[PDB]
Amino acid sequence: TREDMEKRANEVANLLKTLSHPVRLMLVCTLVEGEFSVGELEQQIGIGQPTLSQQLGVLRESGIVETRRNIKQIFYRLTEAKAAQLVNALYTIFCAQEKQA
Amino acid sequence: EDMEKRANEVANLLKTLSHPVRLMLVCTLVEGEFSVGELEQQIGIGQPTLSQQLGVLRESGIVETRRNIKQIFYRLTEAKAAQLVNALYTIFCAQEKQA
Repeated sequence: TREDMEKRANEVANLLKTLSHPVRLMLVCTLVEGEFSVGELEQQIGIGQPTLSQQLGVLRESGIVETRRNIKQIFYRLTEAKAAQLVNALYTIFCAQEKQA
Repeated sequence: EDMEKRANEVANLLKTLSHPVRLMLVCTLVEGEFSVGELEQQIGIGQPTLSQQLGVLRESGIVETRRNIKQIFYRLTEAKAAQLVNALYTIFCAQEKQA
C-alpha cells in the first residue's frame, strides 16, 4: 500500500538526516572495522572535543552506536539494528575506497 | 584530509536523499524508466510536488530524462550515487514487496 510506502520512506529519510554529518559518517565507517575507545576514535578520525563526543552522543541517541565496558575501558560499537545494514553499505560503496591495497 | 573529502561528499549526497518523496522516486526508478504520469500513480504524489522533487534529483545528478520518440521517461543515472540508491532499495524498499 502507498500508506506503507509513505511509512518506510519517512523512516528511511529520518535515518539519512541522522547520517548526514561528515563526522557521524567517519565515526560509523570507522566502527564497521570494530569497537573503539573515544581516544582511538579521536586519533583515527582527527576530530577532538567537544565535537567527537557530541557526535557519538547523536549516534547513540539515534540507536546507531552503543557502548560496551567488559572490564573498565569504554568501547563504542555499532548496534545490530536495521541501521547497521545501511552503515555497512555506505562503508562498501564509499569508505572502503580510501583503503590501500 | 582525503577521509574529510569523502565524508562531506557522502553527507551532501545523504542530505539530498533525505526527503520521503525523493526516496519513493529513486526506489521506484530502480525497477525501470517511468513517465511523470506513471510515477504519480505508483507513489501517490501529484503536482507541483512530484515534478519539483524530480527537479531536485535531476539537479543532484541522481535522475535524468530519456525521450527516444516522444514520451519523456525518467531513469536513474549510472553515476556513483545509483550504487547508494540500489543499496537503499535492497535494505528498505524491497521489504514492501509481496512474495
